[PDB]
Amino acid sequence: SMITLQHQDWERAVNMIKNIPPSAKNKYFQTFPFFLLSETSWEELLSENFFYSYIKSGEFLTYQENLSFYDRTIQKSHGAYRQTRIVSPIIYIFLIAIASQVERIYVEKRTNDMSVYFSGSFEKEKNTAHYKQSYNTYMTELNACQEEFDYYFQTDFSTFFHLVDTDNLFNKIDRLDPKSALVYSSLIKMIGQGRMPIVDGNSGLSFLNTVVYLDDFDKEIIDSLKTIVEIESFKLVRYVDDLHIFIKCANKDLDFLNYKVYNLLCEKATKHHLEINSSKTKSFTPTSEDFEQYFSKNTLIEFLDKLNNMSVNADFSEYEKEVLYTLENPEIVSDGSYILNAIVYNKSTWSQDYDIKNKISLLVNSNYRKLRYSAKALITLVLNTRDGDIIKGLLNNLFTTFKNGTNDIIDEIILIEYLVQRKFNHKDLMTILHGIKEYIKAYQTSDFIKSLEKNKVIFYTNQKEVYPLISKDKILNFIYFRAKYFESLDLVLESFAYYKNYFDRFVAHAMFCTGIDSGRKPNYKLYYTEGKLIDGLKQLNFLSSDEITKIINEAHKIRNSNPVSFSRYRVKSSLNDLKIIIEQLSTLLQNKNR
Amino acid sequence: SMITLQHQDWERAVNMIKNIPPSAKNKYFQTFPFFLLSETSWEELLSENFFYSYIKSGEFLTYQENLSFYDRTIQKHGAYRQTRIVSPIIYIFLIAIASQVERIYVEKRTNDMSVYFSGSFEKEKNTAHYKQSYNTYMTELNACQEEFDYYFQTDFSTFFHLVDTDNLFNKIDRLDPKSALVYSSLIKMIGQGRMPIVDGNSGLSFLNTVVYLDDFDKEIIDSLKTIVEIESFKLVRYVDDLHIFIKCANKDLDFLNYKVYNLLCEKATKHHLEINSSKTKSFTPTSELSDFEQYFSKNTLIEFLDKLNNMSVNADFSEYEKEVLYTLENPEIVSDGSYILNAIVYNKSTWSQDYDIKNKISLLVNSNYRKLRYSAKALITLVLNTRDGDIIKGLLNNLFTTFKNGTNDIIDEIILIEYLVQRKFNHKDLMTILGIKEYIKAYQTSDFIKSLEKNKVIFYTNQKEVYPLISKDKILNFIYFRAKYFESLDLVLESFAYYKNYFDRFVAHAMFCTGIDSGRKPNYKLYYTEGKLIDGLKQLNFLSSDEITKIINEAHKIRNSNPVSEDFSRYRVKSSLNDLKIIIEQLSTLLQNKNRL
DNA sequence: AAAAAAAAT
DNA sequence: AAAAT
Ligand SMILES: [Mg+2]
Repeated sequence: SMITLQHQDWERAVNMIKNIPPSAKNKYFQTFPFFLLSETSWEELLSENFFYSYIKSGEFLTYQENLSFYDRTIQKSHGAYRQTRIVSPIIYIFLIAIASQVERIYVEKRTNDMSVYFSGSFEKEKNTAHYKQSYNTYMTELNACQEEFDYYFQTDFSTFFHLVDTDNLFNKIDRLDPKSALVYSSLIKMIGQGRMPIVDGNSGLSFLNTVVYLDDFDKEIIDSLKTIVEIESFKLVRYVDDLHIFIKCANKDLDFLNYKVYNLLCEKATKHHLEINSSKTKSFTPTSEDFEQYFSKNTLIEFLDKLNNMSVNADFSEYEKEVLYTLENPEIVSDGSYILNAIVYNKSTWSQDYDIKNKISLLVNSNYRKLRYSAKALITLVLNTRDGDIIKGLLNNLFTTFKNGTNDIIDEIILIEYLVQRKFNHKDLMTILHGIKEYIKAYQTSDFIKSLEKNKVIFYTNQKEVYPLISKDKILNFIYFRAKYFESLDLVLESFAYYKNYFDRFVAHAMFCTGIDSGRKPNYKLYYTEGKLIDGLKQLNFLSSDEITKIINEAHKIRNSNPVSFSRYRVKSSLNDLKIIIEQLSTLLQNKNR
Repeated sequence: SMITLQHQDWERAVNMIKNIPPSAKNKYFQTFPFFLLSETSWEELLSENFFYSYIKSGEFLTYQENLSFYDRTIQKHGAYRQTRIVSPIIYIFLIAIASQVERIYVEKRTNDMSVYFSGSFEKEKNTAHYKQSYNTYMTELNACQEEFDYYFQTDFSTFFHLVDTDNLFNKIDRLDPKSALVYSSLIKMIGQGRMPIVDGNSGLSFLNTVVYLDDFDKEIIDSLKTIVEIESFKLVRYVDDLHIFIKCANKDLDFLNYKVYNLLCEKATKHHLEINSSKTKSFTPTSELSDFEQYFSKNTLIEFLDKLNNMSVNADFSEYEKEVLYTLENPEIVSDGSYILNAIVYNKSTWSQDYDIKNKISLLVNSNYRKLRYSAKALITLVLNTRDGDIIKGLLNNLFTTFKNGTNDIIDEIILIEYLVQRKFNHKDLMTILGIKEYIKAYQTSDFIKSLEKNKVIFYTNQKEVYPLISKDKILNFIYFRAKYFESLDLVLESFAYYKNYFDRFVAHAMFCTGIDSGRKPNYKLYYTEGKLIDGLKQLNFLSSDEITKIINEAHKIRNSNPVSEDFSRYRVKSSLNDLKIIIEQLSTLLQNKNRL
């Protein structure tokens, strides 16, 4: 009733993550907690008992573990900062479940003149939350368009996710229930502190931003391209924000087509609040544009030498020009980054050469900061040496900088990349363990389904019987979620209005628990007035009658002046008073004795 | 008081706009309305009665003229800046918001830094134009050149569109949360949910530069002081543009470039700022910072118009800048042809009247006027500098042909609006040409203060007297403003809940106004429920008695299931809001009828 | 050199 | 298994 999500969507979401090969779940930070999941813990996820009582009831949006998010900076391919947000494993499923419901009820506007792919696939019998299957199919079609058509146009959007209007995204889904779209958009915006976050690899946000949000824009490009008579045929292929425009035309019309198509892209992008990446956009280009023999171990030695002699103050431009180009073989068709990844993932024994392992040791001990140019590949290169003195040396060099206080964001990314590749080893964690450190201790060492059932609160009535009405309340769970949603954005007016409703209803629940109100269902409406609140709270024998009248009278003075239904400090002070009462009214209920 | 804005803040906002020179007022779209304002209209804007009865009461947020915003694309490297055109009253309010913030905000940055924005709040130099601050900014850049050794330039990409308006107003500690709600929601209403770009507005320029960037700017100041290789440093800022002047030894330049640049990238990411990489240059020596007919002549302009006419319209901005704009450059002066072209159209107006020059300009506007899109503002001035009727009217006729044929695109709109602004909205051109055009008719043609009072709704009671309680209702006005704010964002649940509250209070006023309800104040509380609300609408005898029952029944059905107060879709909610809106239109029309019943 | 103004954002 | 946005 509150979330229109069906169990089939949550099931689909859980199945896409489970379908990821176990040898792939533990290569990423965000998918590692699912790698530690037992088979019995999986069965609980797809079980409808866990869905209707914890997911659909909104109970999961009432625990601080599911409303807490963390910052994590990852490295861009060419040396930029991609700021991401880390969410709890439960929230990671919910984002995919939302996309599962949207895929069922959204009617696409783009025609079959264009193929679309994202970091996932809802294709039947091939559901997966990973990018390999979709990206491989994406690159296979780019080759098909490479042979069929003559020229291609490539465009891209800058800061795509951060410029997405989350409210506008959910508004273009007609058959989406507005009461449910309010819950979805609030959670997503809460992850991004008001804007569309970057949950790296999350197919939920990938599908929503590529298939739904870009639908209107892609449709106008398709329709306008048909009016151009100079184009014989065309085909569009898109991966998230990357777009390829293959066409068939005469060479004599290439100039006018470049003028027509580029102005068509700019006009429509500005129309839909999209910013075209001028750097990553090229004009109409012709479609044409033993491994130990192409790249030997000597070519790898020159890489470490040019890198070990390069100063640590060199930017990415100096690293990519000298060091990375050393790997490119004239006869081979690959960049310096692609060849480097092929060595660490296939020629793993090369790091055990006497010369290579020694040149590697010089890198880690001289300055580990040189690892920042390719953190994933270079750390794998270090770990491929299989030498404990080097592996423990890189960790201790990181530990010394974190011990002093000079640890910036570069020391962080190297540390997190190191801890993920070593599978969050217990000995490494005992030496390191703030912010992201809390998520590592919380979900990266245990089964979060087993820890979910242990840390569950339980209320006991006067007859020492379990009270299950609070957690199953589809009104209390969502009013509390909205009160926390506005609190994270520091919007104290709307946050007080919602929490005051949660306060009156939770008080009405503690009455049915102690047997004071002995009706069919709890009397929620009775405690909306001031006279019934301070009288019932005093009847609970858990607070002083002088303080109770001091808090609710002040809180009533705020509700009668709240323009949502007096400084931020005054509102936050009365809200903190309402929270302390709840924390004591809660601890009073779990005590079966008296 | 639903906004804590003071009269001094509004007075300041109107003064800095008035302080703009007239010959600069008539140069921009947003400020041209004020160029037509009579002196009595200026007196009214500063008058105490106008502020308390129209601004601080929220009455201005209940007229469609102040809640209607239109898109407009201005020219950048040949990119698109999507702007949002606001009403003249709204243009002042954003500036008045900045005035209250300037009085109560405490800057965290120190005097190691100099911050400028598009305007000024200086004691004796209040101005809403950018020429004053930009000249002071250019002067400080020259002083910093003569004293420091190297400078580091930085810039933010999509700076305005990446700002979080809610977080911005949250760094203003002394701003009350209730006024911050109105200020934030109105700004987000203009930008359709995000921070907009109102062309040249000092109010948004001040907030995003002085307040939003404060946390980032102080972090750089504190971190630069810890670098022992930096002897001294001074920081200069203009909106998002930033210069880091330092004094140091040449031997530490490599370490300082790596230290300063990475610190910039780290803290910018921390505050959700996207650093522009194309405009960020490393530590460059200060010496590299940027009689007329002796260098540039009429022949230089003849060579410019020649290559422009030989270049095909299919050419892009790079081919224009490299092949055409280069002919204006001189190998003795460091200057882009853009700055040279601006000097010719603005200081050599008579050059466009030369015989040879005027013929190639006519050839430029008769072959394909879409070649003007490369330098829309400058090349239009070049055409208007010819003072030729057949040439200037020829450009208007070609634009009218592409608009009558229905084949006009965004490029033709940019040339058309810039042409209409540069020709000062000529009467003959307006009759030939005519959403953005509606703003032209409503504001760019006459005194908008005089038109404001001639189009004010007047409500008559049953005794044929004026009913003045609706306009002065601070509660009704702001509730209506929130309903139209959520409606603009297409958020049906919040828009219905606020409009229903506005609907209940408006009917309560119509009940007192028509004499059905007696006493001192209208009985607002009695019309909050289904039953009494239907009876009051039946009593007025202006709608079908059955349709009132169906509309209110469905309206209260939606209210009882609204989670912000299933089977309720977006369409169903929007239909009930429309029926509620339709009833108000009939109720309002009936109220401005003196001799009725 | 002046529709003492446009050109920066 | 990693190497994509
Ligand atoms: Mg609300």
